[PDB]
Amino acid sequence: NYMSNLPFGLGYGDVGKNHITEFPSIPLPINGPITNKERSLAVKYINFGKTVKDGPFYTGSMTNDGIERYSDKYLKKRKIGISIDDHPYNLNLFPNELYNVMGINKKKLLAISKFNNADDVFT
Amino acid sequence: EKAIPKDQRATTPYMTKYERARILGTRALQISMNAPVFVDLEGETDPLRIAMKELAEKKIPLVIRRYLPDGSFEDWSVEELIV
Amino acid sequence: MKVLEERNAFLSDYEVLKFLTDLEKKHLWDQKSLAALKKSRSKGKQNRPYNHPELQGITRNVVNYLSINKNFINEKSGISKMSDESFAELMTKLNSFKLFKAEKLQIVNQLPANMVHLYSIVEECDARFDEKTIEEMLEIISGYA
Amino acid sequence: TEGRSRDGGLRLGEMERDCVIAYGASQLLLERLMISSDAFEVDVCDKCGLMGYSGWCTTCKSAENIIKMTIPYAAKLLFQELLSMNIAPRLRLEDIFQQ
Amino acid sequence: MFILSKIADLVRIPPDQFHRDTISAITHQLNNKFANKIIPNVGLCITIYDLLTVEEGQLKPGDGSSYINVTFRAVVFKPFLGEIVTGWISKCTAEGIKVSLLGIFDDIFIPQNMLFEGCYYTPEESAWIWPMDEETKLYFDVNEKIRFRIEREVFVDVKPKSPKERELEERAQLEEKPPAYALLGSCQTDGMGLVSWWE
Amino acid sequence: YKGEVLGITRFGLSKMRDSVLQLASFEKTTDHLFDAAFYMKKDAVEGVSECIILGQTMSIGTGSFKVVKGTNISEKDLVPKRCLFESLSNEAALK
Amino acid sequence: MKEVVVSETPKRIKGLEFSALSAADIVAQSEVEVSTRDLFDLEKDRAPKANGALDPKMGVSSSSLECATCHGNLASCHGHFGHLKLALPVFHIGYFKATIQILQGICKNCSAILLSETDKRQFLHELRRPGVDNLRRMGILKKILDQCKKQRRCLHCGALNGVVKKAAAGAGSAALKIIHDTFRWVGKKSAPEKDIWVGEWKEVLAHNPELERYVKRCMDDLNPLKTLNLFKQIKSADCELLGIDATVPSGRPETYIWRYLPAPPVCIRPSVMMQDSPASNEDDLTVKLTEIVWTSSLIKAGLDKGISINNMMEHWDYLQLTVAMYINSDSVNPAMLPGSVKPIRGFCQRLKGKQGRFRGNLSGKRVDFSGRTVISPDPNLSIDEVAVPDRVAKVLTYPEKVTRYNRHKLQELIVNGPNVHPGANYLLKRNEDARRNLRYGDRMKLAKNLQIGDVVERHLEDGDVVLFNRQPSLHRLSILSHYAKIRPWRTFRLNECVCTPYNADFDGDEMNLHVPQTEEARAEAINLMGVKNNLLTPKSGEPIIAATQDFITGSYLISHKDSFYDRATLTQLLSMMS
Amino acid sequence: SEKLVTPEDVMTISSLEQRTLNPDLFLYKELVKAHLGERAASVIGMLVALGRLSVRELVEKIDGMDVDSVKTTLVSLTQLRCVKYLQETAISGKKTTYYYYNEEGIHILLYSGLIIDEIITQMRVNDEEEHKQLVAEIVQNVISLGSLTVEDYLSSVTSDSMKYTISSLFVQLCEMGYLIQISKLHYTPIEDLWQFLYEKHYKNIPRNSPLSDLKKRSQAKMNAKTDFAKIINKPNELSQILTVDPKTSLRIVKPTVSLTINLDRFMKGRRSKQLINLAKTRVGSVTAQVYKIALRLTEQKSPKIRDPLTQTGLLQDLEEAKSFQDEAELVEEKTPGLTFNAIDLARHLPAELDLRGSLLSRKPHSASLINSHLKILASSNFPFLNETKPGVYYVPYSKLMPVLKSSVYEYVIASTLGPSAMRLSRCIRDNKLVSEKIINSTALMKEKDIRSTLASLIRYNSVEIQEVPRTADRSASRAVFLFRCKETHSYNFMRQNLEWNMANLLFKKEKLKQENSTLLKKANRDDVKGRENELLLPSELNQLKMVNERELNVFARLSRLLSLWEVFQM
RNA sequence: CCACAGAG
Ligand SMILES: [Mg+2]
Ligand SMILES: [Zn+2]
Ligand SMILES: [Zn+2]
Ligand SMILES: [Zn+2]
Repeated sequence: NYMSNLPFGLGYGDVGKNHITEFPSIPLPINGPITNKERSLAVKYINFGKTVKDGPFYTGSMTNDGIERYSDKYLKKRKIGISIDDHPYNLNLFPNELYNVMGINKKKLLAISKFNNADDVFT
Repeated sequence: EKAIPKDQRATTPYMTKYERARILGTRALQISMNAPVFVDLEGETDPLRIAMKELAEKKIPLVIRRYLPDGSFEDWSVEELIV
Repeated sequence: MKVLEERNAFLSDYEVLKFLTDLEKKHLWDQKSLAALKKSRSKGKQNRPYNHPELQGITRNVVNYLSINKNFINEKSGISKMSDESFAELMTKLNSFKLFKAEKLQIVNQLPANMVHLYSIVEECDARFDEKTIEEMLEIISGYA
Repeated sequence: TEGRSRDGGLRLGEMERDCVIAYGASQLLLERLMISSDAFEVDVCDKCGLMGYSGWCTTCKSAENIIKMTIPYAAKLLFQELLSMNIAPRLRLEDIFQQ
Repeated sequence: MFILSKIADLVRIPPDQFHRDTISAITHQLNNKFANKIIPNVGLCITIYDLLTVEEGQLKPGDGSSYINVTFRAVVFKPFLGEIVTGWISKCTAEGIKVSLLGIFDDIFIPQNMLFEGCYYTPEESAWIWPMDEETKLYFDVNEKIRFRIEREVFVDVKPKSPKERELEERAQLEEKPPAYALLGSCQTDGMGLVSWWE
Repeated sequence: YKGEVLGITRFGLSKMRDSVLQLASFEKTTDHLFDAAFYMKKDAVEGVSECIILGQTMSIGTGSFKVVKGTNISEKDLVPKRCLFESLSNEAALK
Repeated sequence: MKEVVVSETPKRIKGLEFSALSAADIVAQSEVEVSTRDLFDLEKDRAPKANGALDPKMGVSSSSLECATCHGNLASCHGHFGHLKLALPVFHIGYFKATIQILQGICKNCSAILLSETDKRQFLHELRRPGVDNLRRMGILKKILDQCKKQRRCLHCGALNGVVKKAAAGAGSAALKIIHDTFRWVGKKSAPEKDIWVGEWKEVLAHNPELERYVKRCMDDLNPLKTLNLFKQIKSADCELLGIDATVPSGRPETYIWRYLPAPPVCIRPSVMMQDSPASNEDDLTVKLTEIVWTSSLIKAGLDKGISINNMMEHWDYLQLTVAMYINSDSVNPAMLPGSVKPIRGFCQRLKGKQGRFRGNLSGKRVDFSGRTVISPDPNLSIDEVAVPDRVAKVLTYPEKVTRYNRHKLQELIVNGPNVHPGANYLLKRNEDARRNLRYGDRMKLAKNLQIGDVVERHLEDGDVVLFNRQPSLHRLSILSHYAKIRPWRTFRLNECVCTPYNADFDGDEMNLHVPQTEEARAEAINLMGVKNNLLTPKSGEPIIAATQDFITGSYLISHKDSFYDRATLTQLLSMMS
Repeated sequence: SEKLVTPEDVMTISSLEQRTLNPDLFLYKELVKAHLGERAASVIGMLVALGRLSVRELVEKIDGMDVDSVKTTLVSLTQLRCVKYLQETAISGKKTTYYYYNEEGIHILLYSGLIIDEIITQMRVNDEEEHKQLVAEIVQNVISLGSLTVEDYLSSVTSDSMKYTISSLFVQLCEMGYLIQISKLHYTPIEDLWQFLYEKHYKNIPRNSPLSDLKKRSQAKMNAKTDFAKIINKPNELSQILTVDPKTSLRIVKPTVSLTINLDRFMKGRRSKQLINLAKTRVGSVTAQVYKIALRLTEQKSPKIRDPLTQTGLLQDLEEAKSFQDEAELVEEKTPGLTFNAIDLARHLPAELDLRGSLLSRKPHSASLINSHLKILASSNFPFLNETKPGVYYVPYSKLMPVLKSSVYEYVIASTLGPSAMRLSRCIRDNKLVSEKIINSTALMKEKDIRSTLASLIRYNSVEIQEVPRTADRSASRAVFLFRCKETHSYNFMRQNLEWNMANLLFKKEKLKQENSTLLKKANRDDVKGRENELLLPSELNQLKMVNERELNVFARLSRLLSLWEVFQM
């Protein structure tokens, strides 16, 4: 029948398992221990990501009780900081259709995030 | 919403055969689910014949939405259709 | 199902109590009706009322909880012992006083008879009021009007 | 089944379906070809459009988007056969009442 | 303590209830749907206060029952954050005290974190005791009226598990889940204790 | 219809009609189904063969309209019940 | 209290969205991985082996087993899918033509589309018009492929692109081989690719100078692995020009090559219960699934152990042929397999033909509540009436719901029972779910306790609406709707005036009787397909239901000029007609 | 494994879902989602999936976002140079704006810490901590804000000495070539720019001109090529610091210009570092340092990584391809900056190098020793250097870079699949089309080892099977299979594989940071930071330690992947 | 699962 013919190197007992793992077994030579230079590199990468995340270019979104009482007063304010229209865009780098959404005549300001050379990560 | 008002209706006031069949079917199903009847039955024990008797003197409370082929329906009460 | 808004208005406990007892009267569920028809005699009229066991449980529980007195004495709430005109009088009294909507709701819902209760409801009373205002709170609330 | 020896039933063929179409009797055709022959209640997921079992989508691993409908069992057989053929019929659903 | 919620919904009136008034039929169906049940992210429904808008009854082909899109205002039990309410103490444990509202809502659990400093648990009497200077007589006795302030209400979805896992759990249980709506009370200042404490 | 004499055959229905299921049910089941799968063409269930296969009511004949049962609620029966607290609530002592 | 509000909204199917299952979609819907060629284990007396083609976790093929995924029986389980990972990818026979077409449009070296930027923009703009039909879309795609074929060199790399086509277009394995002639449109321009090719071939003929006759026949073969790796590095923005929507995660061309084969549920491939022996025969799909598993395991063993490349490629081709025949049986010759003659039944065979799913079980199907009987005339019956034998009316039942108007009638019918004619065969209580037979019960306490919501299946009685049909259905008047009458002679009887639309003659004609089971269907049948409402054929509007022969003759003889009647004979004639 | 693994377990812990994604789309979407918001991620995903798209098309394709959200998202992406735009006028007169995607801004987001470290290292501020901190701050702000004006940055500085130092550092950065004036050229696609220039210089030729159409197109494309070459090097004109004399003999950057980070110069530096790493494994240890000094001396004048003309779709003509090859070979040789002698390396040579006993010919920064080092660099098997004239050396990038790619790919293959796979790959590369028996003879190991290792090697486009059929109906039983090796297939596949691995690492990092949101949010607070030991439960602090350690390992492995991957982008 | 044989 169809099971009859087998190649030279295979035996009647080796076939039939058909076990193919979904997990790899060959690792690239890049998973070694951390050193100090790439430690500083990771610190710089984390600092850059944190700097971009709270900046004036972030659209992450894809309390809040209507009742008011005295304990709601004397509370920490909203503390709004650097909106989209606050940044002083160069008007020549943008299409004309994008002018209206951003503030072209609104008072503008620019924020600067300080850089910490020291390791801000605990480990 | 998209409902044509009760004066700008531009569909025929006659009641077609398919509307008659669907109205009698729905009314017979409602009667078979133990709904009250507004006509004096004389011992008829079949929902379809009771629905026919109800239609004969225009007592069915249903109305027909004639959907024009652009998304704007059109209300017609069964008591208003001529047949 | 789609909740258009979580909050449309506020309801004082008088409103829910009156609405619920009107529901009992219309549906023949009060203790008077059941003790007159099902109990104390045999039914002859056969006046079967509206049947809804979950609604029985929830309305009976809420009317019992609103009927009993609140945490101000160790016999009834007083809300069940006061009418619409008394409510109008109470809000005309309370409007001119330095209170918010939530605080007015809480004090009309609970009707405090204790000083410590009144200071518990309002927030930072000493930073807004003086002793005569607390006193006059006590007699206007104690009058149940 | 087929044949009166096996107590089978009569076949409403393609042209009988065509004649019932020609009359326009929608409800009678639906009763004859779905309700009285092979009606089957199935659970379909709204998110992915596939089919599930016992109120559970085997792909999304959730039950918040399961809608129970009724289809002919031949339709379910066709959908499972197509899914075996690496063809994915994803059903998109909308409410009967638009309001 | 009670709010009005405006909800749009689709109700089904069976043909046998056409003799009843249609407002009454809509109210009865909405009461079957909503009475004494948790509306998620809203609270606990009690009764339908009234109806605002009703549309024409649409009929599904293959059924005689009438479907109506109805918008209604319903009373909902939902204490806002800040309201103080009274209740009856039901049970005590080593993690907090449980208080009910005489059958309205028994899922109120005041934790250890927001109780008085120096509170401790007596298991032989199963009560909570707290002095201030020398008054050790303060007991959180069972079936006694208490006052408490709402501090945090939590909503959790049921999220049913796999049918094989549900079957396995059913087999292991016939040989359990957090309440979908819960409120955490607190007792921090004066007047937040029992009923027989301040008079 | 479509600007050219397309005729009534398997090569003409494939041009006149864009419904996947009807063309699959008529002739060349495998080829039409696989081409529909490859090109990812959505099929709108609006025809008659689609409605019969999927077991839902068609859009012609008695299915060409929706039957609606009238209700006897007037707008004057839907006046909202008064909210006593919100009516009586007024702010003068604060702002 | 503790339960959340449950809400249900009725829904209908808005539409289908055909696609191809990705690897993640195939595995995610799977329940068990098929990793053996053995269906049964001999230590449990032929039970389904775990991780086999037959497997409980897939479903059940017998009434006495359990699914172990929903723990249902045969009549309550929907079946579940398995998955099978092939050792090496193979071409899909259905998408093979599409694979050739998409290989004709991309660069065979860097995997980029063979279109200039402006022409690409123009074609994309012409596809996205707001009224594009299927025909216009197919025409624009064909023009895109024509332009891609007309390109000679890729715009992203200096690579010569030839022609991509089939190998031999036969019934054998060569039907599933793709070749790419690089140097077809080369002329004498002496491309560097030609220099590289002639250098390699001079090098290889430096050792074996007998393959010179086979140099011309050597083109760039596109094995399925190379095709998969070429599709994997295609640009996503180029998928639209090839007719594939890439917004969905399964919109890549890589989905159109077999990497994971979904094992079907055993519900749609049921093992035969018994064939004159306790042994169970298997459907051809299960045997092919076991063969595919064996071949994949053999290929993996050869790969990780080390076998001659001729044998490895031979087994790759055998796996491809096995999968292709598992999908479409007549695509390949069964003799090309080493095992093999009756052709097997594939999925394409199950979906095509007069006995396929589409024309045999979906467009039309066998229905319940029907009867087939020889016909005979009955002139004393009204034209809107058909006579049914009582021996049939005792079997065909109408399910009537108990109401306030027919409670006494249905109580009397239940009391009568299923033996006398006016009566019932089954009763279904309102709260219950399984019908109780109206033969073993008391039949009296059931009648007294008849609720107002129960459904009783009464016998077919007078005045009931029945569809009545003759099998050759040329026009819509071949099926009509009559009122039932009950007569004791074992033959359907219809008035001869209704013979003409049926084209029926009483010479052994067998005609069919359908009984609708819902009120809506019954009303629609009687008010649309009734004999009274269909006196005119819609072809021309002329009457087609009228006096047939032997009614015209007698009417003529009565209306003859020289026929005269006195009071007695005239009165008798008038009495006979009414 | 010891137990069967259900498909639920496979879909849960294994990354089977991520394997079905296009590596380009996966990497770009993950980078934008990690750095910018989710709306920007969806916009970039739609732009990658469907090519160029109008704002109305972006509104229609992305549900849940209106025109205002799409427009502000496009502004946010355009500020960080992650979206290229172009205005098109219809024939009727309609105006439309098509937004593209560009690898420039995305790679800038990808190479961020690497760019900062390269700026810190390459301007010899390794011994001035204050200037190092200022340089790091200004470069981080430049990358974060994309393009900024100098005067508005100086408005955030309230010390005159700090302002002077920052201005000096800006002038130094512009002089070194790490900051350029951003313009509309950086926002237009190269293909459309070449199309516009070609059409302008083609229609300029008058109609009914007395020459053939092929000659017309050839002349037009030569003129367009000259104009395009003039357009491209405009940021390299060094006119950004021409404003002089605010005080006595001072040069400063222009105040109103907008400066941005130059990606091409950074990639040139990365090419230099890759070449130094290649040279470190072939000749010497101080020879590599001499080569490093030579490359860092002529780094700024080196030809660009990618010849942008090649990306114009002009390679469809073989003549244009060989012209590109010849011009690329000529520019790296005849550019005056690139050529150097032994003497020019003596000035910049560090004092720590000795070079005295480095070489033994028989068995103090001297020029002859430098000449010998340059000669042995030139006289190696790998062409690191070449001599146009004696005493003159230059780096032959065109003939060196394919060698670098081949060596890196071969060593990747070795470190993955054993040295036997590397040996077989090199043997197949040497004998361009080789049978199995010739491999068996010419590579000395067992035949089954060859069969197994080449069966492994087929899966990665390393070796191509060429089928020679000796019959009409092709079949493996009656055919012979030869093996070849194509560089482009293997390089493209390895590039895609490394890109997918980078994207998968970023996805795992983002999931890890997402599922520990509460503790991480409590940790990175102004009050909590520094007082982590005091304000955290010990198990919570340990969880913070493991989370941070995992994130740092992720970024280290990403840096190593980038080093391994940038070789194939050249 | 096929193939005969009849009935329209
Ligand atoms: Mg005949
Ligand atoms: Zn799903
Ligand atoms: Zn099952
Ligand atoms: Zn190419």
